[PDB]
Amino acid sequence: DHCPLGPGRCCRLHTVRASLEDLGWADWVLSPREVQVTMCIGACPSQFRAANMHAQIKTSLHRLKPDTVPAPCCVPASYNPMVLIQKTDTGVSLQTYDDLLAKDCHCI
Amino acid sequence: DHCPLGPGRCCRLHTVRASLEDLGWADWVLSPREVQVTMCIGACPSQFRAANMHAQIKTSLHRLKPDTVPAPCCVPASYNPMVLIQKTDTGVSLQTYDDLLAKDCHCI
Repeated sequence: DHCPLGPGRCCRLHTVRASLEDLGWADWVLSPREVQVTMCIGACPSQFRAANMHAQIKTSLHRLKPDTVPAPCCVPASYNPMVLIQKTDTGVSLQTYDDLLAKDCHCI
Repeated sequence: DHCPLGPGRCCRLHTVRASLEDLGWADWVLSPREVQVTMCIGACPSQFRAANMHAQIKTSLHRLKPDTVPAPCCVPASYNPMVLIQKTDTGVSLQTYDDLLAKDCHCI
């Protein structure tokens, strides 16, 4: 919360519409036909949603040695599960996947 | 495991020597005066140490829309504990941090 790069431009949840083809799942997934992928995107400037102590250090070191240490990664803090209906050789399977959709975002 | 961009060029553990000044810790941290900061640096190509399903989705979608969707990012999979001696009013504290020194790295 509060982005020094202007609203929306910092690490936050986005929804990107993807078809089975996009994912490379059209051979094994039957339903759903497309997925609203929740995903963490945006910049990670100083003190923005720092995940932990490591993330603060990363911020300070990147500011100081941009050549050696990269900016912190915008990444999921937690995930939502998803139900996939998949194809088997003789029928169908119903499977829950745990770490598929991003729930929450932080920087590291 | 095997980096498709050649030995050592993918997501792995790097060590960056840093001072308390570098870290912005001169006010509150007393010892040690220098930290061998282990962190996670490098590319995350397709199939390289993908942490979960979400990481695989990011790979797929990144090659379609690299403008819009980021590649998986190199982050700590776990940490090594670090002991810091800190100033308090009144005296000092000796404390262990579990979220400070990266132990190993994966792609998320």
